[PDB]
Amino acid sequence: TVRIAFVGKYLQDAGDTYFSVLQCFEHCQIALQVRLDILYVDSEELEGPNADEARKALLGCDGIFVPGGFGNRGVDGKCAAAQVARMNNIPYFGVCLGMQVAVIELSRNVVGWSDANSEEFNKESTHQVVRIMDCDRNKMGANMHLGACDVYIVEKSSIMAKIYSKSNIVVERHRHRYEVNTAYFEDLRKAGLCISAVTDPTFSSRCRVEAVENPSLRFFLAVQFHPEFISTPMDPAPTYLSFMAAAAKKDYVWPQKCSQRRLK
Ligand SMILES: [Cl-]
Ligand SMILES: [Cl-]
Repeated sequence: TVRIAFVGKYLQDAGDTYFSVLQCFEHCQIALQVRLDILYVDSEELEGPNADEARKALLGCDGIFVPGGFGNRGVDGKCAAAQVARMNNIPYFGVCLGMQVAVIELSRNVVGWSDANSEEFNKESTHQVVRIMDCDRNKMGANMHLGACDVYIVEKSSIMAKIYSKSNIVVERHRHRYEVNTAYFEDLRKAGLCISAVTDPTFSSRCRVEAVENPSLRFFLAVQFHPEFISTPMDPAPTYLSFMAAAAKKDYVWPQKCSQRRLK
């Protein structure tokens, strides 16, 4: 059995929020032939004076997963999940908010910006490592990115390159508003983060980060897109599949060519 820490809420109070996420995990479970055992962890237990108690629970897991979530509930705990993963070489997979907390985590604990945050959770931060792009913004509000988008895999040695069968461009679907702040790419890179996929291969101020990795570690990957929006039992999301593979301590044969479901 493969123990995965699922960092968000208890089953009781999740509703149907993780319906598609759990479907994807199930596609993967079948493709890999592994007994998945998800630990549903309340992210708020990973913050405060007692958090070492919750951290211990994560250390006994084979993988640590942070899904998309809503509001600012448990952001510091989700960052703390990413920290445990990074410091202990426990496979990590983050989706949307899961990628944002990997960035915030790294900014606080390695870059040394104690006040690093997303603009979403702390408008007063002097290190808004995640923020709304200027081109998306109004005086009244900002774009809600939904739908399909070209994703450029820009690091040939990355997890992304591998799991998408060396395709240079793939197509994934979105639901987000805030992007990684392009002004801090150097600092993130210096701190060990690889920007492995982007919307714009020239890395301008309009370059939207689609995937980050930490190649010092066995498996540390976080994506902006929601991979669970494209997954079937026969064609599971490669991102989720590779995470579960790493957690199970198993290999997997990637196809010679990326499935057409994720190509233009
Ligand atoms: Cl949560
Ligand atoms: Cl891998």
